[PDB]
Order: sequence, then C-alpha cells, then structure tokens
Amino acid sequence: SYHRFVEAGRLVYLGDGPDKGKLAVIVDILSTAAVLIDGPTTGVKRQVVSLRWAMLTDQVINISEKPTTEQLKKEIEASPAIDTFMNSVWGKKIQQQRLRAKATFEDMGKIAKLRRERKMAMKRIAMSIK
Amino acid sequence: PLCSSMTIKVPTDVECTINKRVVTVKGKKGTLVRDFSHAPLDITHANDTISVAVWFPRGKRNALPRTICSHIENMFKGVTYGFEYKMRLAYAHFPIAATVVDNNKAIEIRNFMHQIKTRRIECLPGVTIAMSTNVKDELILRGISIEDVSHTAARIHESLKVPNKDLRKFLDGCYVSSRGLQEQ
Amino acid sequence: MEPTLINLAREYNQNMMICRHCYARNPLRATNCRRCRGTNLRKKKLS
Amino acid sequence: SHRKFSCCRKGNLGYLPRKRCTRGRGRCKTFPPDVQGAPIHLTAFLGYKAGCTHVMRFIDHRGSNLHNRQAIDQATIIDAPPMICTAIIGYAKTPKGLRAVTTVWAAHIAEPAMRRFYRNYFHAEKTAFSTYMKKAADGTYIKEQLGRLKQHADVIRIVAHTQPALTPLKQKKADIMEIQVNGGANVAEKVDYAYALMEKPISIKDVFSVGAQIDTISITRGRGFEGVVTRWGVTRLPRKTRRGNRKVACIGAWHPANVQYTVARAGQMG
Amino acid sequence: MQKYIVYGRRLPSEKFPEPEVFRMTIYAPNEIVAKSRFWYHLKSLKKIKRTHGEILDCQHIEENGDFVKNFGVLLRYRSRVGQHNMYREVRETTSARAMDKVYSEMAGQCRARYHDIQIINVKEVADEDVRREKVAMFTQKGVRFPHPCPYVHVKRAARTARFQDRAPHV
Amino acid sequence: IVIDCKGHILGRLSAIVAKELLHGHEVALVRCEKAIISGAFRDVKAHYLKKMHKRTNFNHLRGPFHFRAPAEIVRRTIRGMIPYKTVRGSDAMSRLRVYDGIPPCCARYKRVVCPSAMAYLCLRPERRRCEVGRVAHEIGWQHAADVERYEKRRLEECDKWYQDKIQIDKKIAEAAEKDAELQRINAELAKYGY
Amino acid sequence: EEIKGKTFLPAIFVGYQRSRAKQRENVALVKVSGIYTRAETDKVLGRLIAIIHSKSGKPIFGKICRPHGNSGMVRARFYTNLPGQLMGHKVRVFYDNI
RNA sequence: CGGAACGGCGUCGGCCGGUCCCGACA
RNA sequence: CUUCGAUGUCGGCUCUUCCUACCGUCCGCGCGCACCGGCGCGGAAGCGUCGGAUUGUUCACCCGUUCAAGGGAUCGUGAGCU
RNA sequence: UCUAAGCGCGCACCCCGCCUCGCGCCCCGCCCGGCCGCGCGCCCCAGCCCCGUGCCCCGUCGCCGAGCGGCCCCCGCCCGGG
Repeated sequence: SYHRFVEAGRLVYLGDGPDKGKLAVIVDILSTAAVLIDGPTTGVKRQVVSLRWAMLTDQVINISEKPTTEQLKKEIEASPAIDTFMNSVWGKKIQQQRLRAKATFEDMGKIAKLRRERKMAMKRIAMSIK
Repeated sequence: PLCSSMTIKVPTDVECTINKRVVTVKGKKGTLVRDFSHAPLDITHANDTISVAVWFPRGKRNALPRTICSHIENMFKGVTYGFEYKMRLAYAHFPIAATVVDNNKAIEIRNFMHQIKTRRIECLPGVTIAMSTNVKDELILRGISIEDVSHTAARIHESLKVPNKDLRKFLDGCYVSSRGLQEQ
Repeated sequence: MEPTLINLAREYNQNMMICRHCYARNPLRATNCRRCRGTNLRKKKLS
Repeated sequence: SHRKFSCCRKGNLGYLPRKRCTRGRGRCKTFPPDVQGAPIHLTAFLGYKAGCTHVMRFIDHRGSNLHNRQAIDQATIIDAPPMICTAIIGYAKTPKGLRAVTTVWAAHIAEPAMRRFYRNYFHAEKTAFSTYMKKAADGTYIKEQLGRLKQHADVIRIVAHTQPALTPLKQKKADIMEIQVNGGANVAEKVDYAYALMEKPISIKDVFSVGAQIDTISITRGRGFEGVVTRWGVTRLPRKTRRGNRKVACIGAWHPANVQYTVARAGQMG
Repeated sequence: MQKYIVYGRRLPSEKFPEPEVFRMTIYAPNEIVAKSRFWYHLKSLKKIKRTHGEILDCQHIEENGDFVKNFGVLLRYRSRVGQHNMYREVRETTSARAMDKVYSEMAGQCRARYHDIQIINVKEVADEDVRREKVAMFTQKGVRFPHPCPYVHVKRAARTARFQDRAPHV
Repeated sequence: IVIDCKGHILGRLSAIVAKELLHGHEVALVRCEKAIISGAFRDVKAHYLKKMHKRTNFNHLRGPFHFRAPAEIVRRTIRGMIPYKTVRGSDAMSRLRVYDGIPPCCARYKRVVCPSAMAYLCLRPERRRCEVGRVAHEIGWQHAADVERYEKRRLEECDKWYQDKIQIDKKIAEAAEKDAELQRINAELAKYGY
Repeated sequence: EEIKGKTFLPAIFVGYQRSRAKQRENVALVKVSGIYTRAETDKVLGRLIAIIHSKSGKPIFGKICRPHGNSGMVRARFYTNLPGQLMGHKVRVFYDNI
C-alpha cells in the first residue's frame, strides 16, 4: 500500500484475459474491482478490464482527464514511459517472453540441447574456479 | 476508496522511529518499542505527524487507525511525562500491610483478612512499585508503558480476591484510585 | 474504613449492570450484554 | 441400563499390559532432574534384596500423634556389593530425542563384566574388546574419545558393573547399568569427574545419604497364570453357581461385539 | 445484458381496429428472453397476453463505451419475505454493462435471479447526482488507491507447476 | 523434490505433493512445524484433540493411530489424499520423506517452495493462521524446543557458508566468459529467448 | 537401442483414460512437461512417444493423439496397450522425427 | 453446521421518516 | 418394515464401557447473599452416589451413615449364573 | 466500553510428565568390509528495497576423486538348577 498506486495514467501490464502480455493505460477507474484501460500503441482496444487482470507498472503517464482514444494515442507518443518500461528488467523479460512464446516443437528441441550445454559448461566453470 | 486516516503529532523532545510496523519512541523518561505488526496499517512518520491509515476499510478495520494512534500517543506521553497508577488498599477490621521489596520491583502483602497465606507480586519489567509517603495505605506505581503499569496494577488487584461471602458487603482489597500519569 | 475508600470499593464491586441470562458484569451504560449476545435485559443490586 | 449401584473399576489400566517383564532387570528408564548446580553426584545404584527387619524409631513429626513417641517399622535391607565403573556414555540432546554420541570403555574390563557378554564363558572364545584393549592400553585413544564426548554430549552417563562374587547369589556374570552423572557446572567438568571414577569402585555411601528417600525399581514376585479373582481383584461369585465362581461373570455387552481390553481376563500375575 | 427496445400491439380486433402500440426498454440476455419479458410486463400493466397480441419489433440497441458513466437502477426484488423495492447505483461504460453489474450484486447480496427482479427504471446519473458512497468515492476527479488484489498475480503459480526456487514477493 | 514446508497450508501443499508422488516423483518435505493451518489456534487444537478421541473402544492398539509429531501430522494429511491401500498408493507413500526441521540428510539438498500453497497468498490477512508446530506441542509432541535449538545452530552454520558462497559466486562471475558466451548468444537472447 | 541419442522431451504416464465406473486401457493419459494448457498441446500432438519396459529393457513405442483436458494433459495410444505397472514411469517424446 | 418461535452494538445491502455550517445555558 | 425348517423371556448377581439433560466435590457469576446456610445460572462427566428391613421386584417405601443425580449399550449382561 | 486488533489471570476438565508396554532405531563390542546418490543462504508480504525470475536433460552422456549424506553386514543351542 506504499508505492505503485492505481492513479489515472498508470501503465498496466495485462496478466490474463484476451490480452496477456500487452501493456495498456488506465484511462478511468470504474469501481474498486475494475478499470477502463486503453493501449493504442499496443493494440488493446479501450475496454473495461478487471484490476485482477491488470499488473501495475512503476511508470505513470500524464493523460488528459477523459482523454479519448486519439488524444490518449498522441500523449503516449510524447511520454517516454513505454520506453523506460521496455529497457527496465520487467520490460526486458516481457520482450524476451514474446520470443519464448513464439515456439514450435522443433524449436524447443534446439533449446533443450543448448540448456544442457549451458548446464554442463556451468559445471565445468564452477569446478575450474573451485 | 477510503484510507481511514487518523493523524497524531510527534512531540519535539521525544524521537519516534518507524521501521516496518515496529514503532520505537525514545524520550527522557525512557525508550519503548511497541510492535504494531498485529494489524494492516500504512504509517508515515512525515515532517512531524505520525499517520495510521488503513486502505480499503472493512467493518473491523475501521477501529484500527484510532487505536494505533492512541497507543502511539500513550508511548509518547510515557517517555515525556511517565505514567503513575495510585491504588489504595482498603482495610476494615484487619489492617492490610504491603512491604515494597526487590528494589521497588515487588510487593509482599500480608494480613489480608487475617489470612496465614501471604501474596508476593512481581512488577513487570520497566515498571516499578512504591508506597505513598504522605497519604499512606496507597501504592503509587510508575513506569513508561501505560499497559505495563496497568497490568501490574491488575495483577495486585486480583491477588486480593475475597474467596466468596458477599462482595457488595465485604469491600477489602487494592483498588486503583487515580491514573495520575504525572512524573515517572 | 474511610468513606472515600468505601465508595472506591463500591465502584469496583456493586456499581455494575447484570444481564438476565448472561449473569455477566456488564458496563454501567451497556446497550447490549457482550456475553449474552446482546439481550437488552439488565439490573444490579446493593446491600 | 446402568450398573444400578456405583462401583469403581477393579485394577489400574495403567499397569496393563500385565506381561512377564521381557527386560532382564528393573531398568532406571527416566533419571533424576540434572539441577545444573550441585556437587557432581551419581544418581543410581543396583542392589540385591537381602531381607526385611524391625527398626525401633523415635518420631519427631510435629502435629502428629507420634510426635515425641517411639515406633516400630518394617525395614528392607538391600545388599550393596560395591560397583565399579567400566565405561562413560555421552548423549546428545537431538530433535528426535536423547541419542548416544559414542561410549569410551575402560582399558581393562573385569572378568565379571566380561562374563555378562557370553552365555557360557568356558565354551566361548573370550573374544570381547580384544582389539579394543590394543587400541587403548596407551590410553591416548581413551582421552581422544572422551574429548569427543565433551563437545558432542549434553547428558553424561557412567557404565558400571556389580561384582557378584562378594554377594551370596550364584549370578557370577556382572550386571551393567548406565548411572547418570548430574549437578556439575558444565559438561566438560562432568566428563572430567567421570575419568576420576573410571576403573575404580563406587559405594552406596557416596551415591545416597541417610535421611534421603530413594525410588526402588525391580521385577515383582511371579505367581504364574492366576485367576481373575487373584489377578484383578474381582469377587468370588455366589457359592450356588454352576461352572465355577472364580470367574468374572459377564465380560461385555452385546455391543461392542468384541471383548474390551478393560475387562479383567486371566493371565500371568507377577 | 444486451439492451433491446421492443414495440408490440394488441392483435387488431373489430372493437380496437387500431390497437395501441406500447414500447419497453428490456435489457435481456437474448431476443427470445426479451420478448418473453415484454409479454409478461404487458400482461400485468396493459392486460395483453401474447396469445391475444403481436410484437411488431424487438431491435437490438448498441451503446458506445467511450467513457464510464454512473447509472441508477430502480428495481422491485422478491425475497422469501415478499416483494420489496431497491435503488442501485453502478458506474459502468454502457447501460447494458451496468445492468449486468446490477444483476450480479442482487444475486450475491439479495439472492434474487433475473426473473425475480423487475426493472422499474434505468438512467444516467451525473457526478453531482450520486446518491450512494461506492459510486461517489470513484466519481471524484482524483482517485488513487493501492492495487486492491496484488496477491491475485499467483495466477502464474498455477502454470509454474508450483516449484519456484524462492517464494515470490508481491 | 525437497519442499521447505515453511508457510505452506497443510492441505494445499498436501494435494500438490500427493499428485507428484502418485506420478513417480520422490518428494521430501522439511521444516514441517513451520507449515500453517488456517483457523484460530483454539479451533485448530480442538479439531486435533477431537481427532485424538476417535480410538477403538475394544483395543486402542488397533484403533485409529494419531501421531503427535508435526511431520507425521503432514504424513497422515498426504495419506488421506493417497490411495495408500493400493500398491500404487503404498509405493507412493514410500517415496515420501517427512522431516521436522531440515535434517543432516537434507541439509545440502536444493529446496523449492510451492507459491500456490504459500499462506500469505492463499489466505486473507485476518484469518488467525496457526502453525502445526504450536498445535503439535499441545496435542502431545515433546520435541518442539529441541527442533528450535537445533535449527538455530543449522541457520547460524548456513550464514557462515553464505559468506563463502557469495565469494565463490563473485569468483564464478569473473569466469563467465567462455564458450558459454557463444551458447548464450545462440539461445538466451536469440530466437529462443530462454 | 533404436533410441540412442534423440534428446526427447520428458513425460509421465499418469494412468489410463477412465471414469469412476469404467477404464479404456487403449488410451493412455500422458502429461507433457512444460505443456500447461490445451492450447500448448497442439505443438506436441501427433508426435511419436515411447515408454521403456522396465522388466524387458526394450522400449514400447507409441504416438500422441487428442488432448485429455484444459491442463496440457494429452491422450496417447501405443503400438501395444500399456501394462499398468508402467504408471508414473517416464515416457519420452522424441524431438527428432523417428 | 436436520430444525422452530425468538434474539444479536456481527458484517453487508436496502426501504421509508426527523435534525445537518441558521454548527446537529453558551 | 424386518424376524415363526425358533435371535431363550422379567428382575437380580457379576463385570465393563458410554451419555449429560450435574446431586456433592472444582471454577467463575447473580440473589429478595451481613455470618451460617440456602437458591439460580454458565463451564465442567475426573471422583463419589453407600449398609440395611418388607417385596421376585424395576419401582415403591422406611431405617441408618461422609446424608447419597438421572439415564444408554437386542428394555447391556442364561454353552456367565440364578 | 474485557474486544474489534492487541494483553494478563485462570477449572476436580483437557494434554503432556512420572508410570505399564513397546515395533523399531542408536551406541559399543567381535569386526571394522562392501552398496548407492550427487543437490543448501536467510527472512519478509501494509516496503513487496526493486520483485514480474529461475530450474526446465536422471541419461537426454551425467557417472573421476573429494566432500557430505544414506544403505547393507554381523551376534547359537541342547543340558542342569531357580
């Protein structure tokens, strides 16, 4: 209850529902259960999401009161908040997650061999510096 | 929605530090640490004002902001002024006589209703027991904590419990008369 | 003993309210009795 | 229905199961509280019951009709051939419960104690502590092991053997008991005290003082298969009863369908 | 749930050669339920049964969801005690969405199903007109509250087969 | 799979653990006194002492066996969710080791905590959470202090080892660069993202 | 054997397809590691799977068919029906084509 | 928590009435 | 509704468990409780509830005493008995 | 205002102790030999002090040693008294 408030303009990573893994901005609060969220630069169409789906991000974007989809889109561009979040550790992992999601059984086969070699190399290095 | 805020003001002399939900109040009379970890409260020390705020207040979470502030105020009063509970023994036919012992940390009560049994009570740590130099038949107990001085008062109050008879007619015991709260 | 002490003892002994069910020592201005779940019946007695 | 007239159960269920003691001799089981502040003292000692006697006594019991008056009481003499310490056992207090942390045996173990190890000494090969005697003898090994006890042990015990040659019985083989060492300021002092007693005699006079009260443990006198009337104390039924009167009459209700463990049954008494 | 407006009339007769058209705003799950409710209401309020009447239209109404607007529903619930009355206040983007929120609270708080509740009226209330504290609290321009359910993020512990090396922080 | 039992609800972890057992996984649980049972302590103790009443009247040795130790309390809870009577069930109650406190046997074992059953996430603040260790002492367990005395020393020992581990790992980082560079460049960020 | 180096993806034979009344031994319920939703199962559908006969020492091969539930579990069928002593025993999903 | 008349200053949600900056002897 | 190619039937004696809808003992609390003694509650089933005269009695009743609650177990208890 | 957090006292009840048994296990002796497996921060959730990871390969090439930890292996009667 100290940091990361659900103030208007909070950028929210969505964690469930039709959009999972897409950032969106809180245009308006409905109740203590839900929020209206729009993500023009990420493809989440202004929708009512539940605050259980939303995960708050440290970055908050200034927006016009009752912004409108077009005005929200213009303000998002001027703000560096999307960018700050992307280069942050959470953002780096969300970017990495997109590629991990883009997989096929054959692609998994290559990663498994690599994750055995990294494991063996780690054992070698730990021994070498023992 | 609601933050159920209650606000208390830190006195100038006494220093209060809040880390986690633990509260340490340090002052001339002494230092007390009362952990308030039992409940859900957001506390800001601020410039000079302690605030206890419970966000999303439910039916019984409505009570917590006021009590935590009131408990913090009692700590503040204790380390600036100090608390005192004056309890007087009342004795009818047989005179009660209580002797202070253990360097003013203990009371030995005898001749309660002319009983062979004697009662030894130990003051809780950081609160001491003393007798009255002028009024007499009176125990003045003083310590920084308001709960720990009252708790010793109660320990001595129930140790003198008439077995049965009629308590409305038989009125002999140690009864707290004044919570003076002035000095130690 | 002294009348102030007699009155002090009375405050701790016969100044009370008792619910007709809980038979509890409820506070003097008690709207309901805690132990008896809130029956409003109440009374007290003195010698 | 109900018993109609109230009568208590006959017998202590605590003393069930009433079986012949499989443990050879009465075991100490629990030992006295350590205290942690007294002259180091051993807490127990084995004895052989010798007999009973009459003792005239003068009673100083204030508040009793016997005050300032003589009395005669049953005494019970327990023969006490002096015991000799043969080993020291240390026990760590572990979460599971007191568990041993190794024992250091005497460099020289007496023949009575060795006789306990074998069923027939003459026909046995006497192969006990054979390589142990070589490992010790110098005694450097004994001190090293005792040092391991000082750090890893919290309860110290002394193993001791009775010599049955100086007792009228024909036991010949010794009886071994772990007598606890209690009262010392610290475990390092306790094992040091033990080393002084090692391979040397202990006498009852040292262990117990006149005027103290002691708890006596032993296997009771055996009566064999006994009847319910003798074993559990029930009534001998009316003498007009067919099939016998030395039997509990009804051993249960219809339900529970099984005989309960409470009900008195005939078995071994003693 | 879907906001339908229905238009219906008594079947033409020799007494009524032009019967009276009646309109209703029935928020219903589907057109089939909406036209059933319309007939139930007409039977009590205008004495027209479906067997003696014809619905002329049941048009779906689509409402935009650009911004959250407070909405007020006056209804007549029925509990085992008997019929009562109740006013509700829900902040939602569209009337049908607000009515869905209205039916779910009456299900949880008052244990009444869709067919138990009758909607006397729905309307849009202003920030000034709010009569209930919950809508009033968020109606104000500035509303910042810590995340209400941070713990709900364990929806990931379901899939992580629950073997995290460290126990997650909120 | 060694799961520190600390903070988990007895039932919630027991369901997760029974499934991994009946699926041929060998699982061990440590620090099981620190597991939680939702419910005011008064009620929990009552439900555990009501349990200890149900014993066979004819002979209490064939009766429902109630085990005071907190590790065995969990083992009985998992056993309820395991068809112990079948060989699929007996062989699976064999592959479970329950330990009160992390023991010398499981000291060096890697430990994983199941978040779904962890109490802070699972139950609302204000549900008077109890621990089995407190409940176990009342129902009869006689070793609560002994577990506490031993895990104080184990935890102190772990802290000394932790300073060494930090120096050993700082040393591993300066040995990061190797063919591991190639392996990471191939997989960690490229395409696979893992 | 035939399987010398194919990396494989781990899997477990959780049990046969069944109800509380009846059991279809033909279908074997496998849980594919890392597959947590019915959606993820499409990548692993139609792959070749095999279990190693513990007593015999010779692998029993099989294939993966339609998914059992919303939890990434999969129904599979094998060249010979499974013994039932092989429950919990690991099954290997071959990364390579054969 | 099979269960009844009957209670609850338990916690929510209503439905109708009076006072409320003219501040609920100053 | 079950039992008749049969489940021996009342009360005692004997023995064992269980229940609380508690008589005394234990803990509080209220009295139209000064003391003594009574009375009413709430928690409480560890312990005690006995010896006898008439009666097959269960009961009933009376005499005594450390003054004495009520009940369940195929109306507990016949290859246990009478 | 005894309670909603927090706090003290507290029942012949309860649970443990002492006690009766005790499967098994421990230590030591005689021996002291084989078998297996490779894996450790801690706390905290109304600071959560930077979170949202990781492992994801028990043969799929890992099987050295060392280190910890397991596991197995031991241990007579007849006869005579009591």
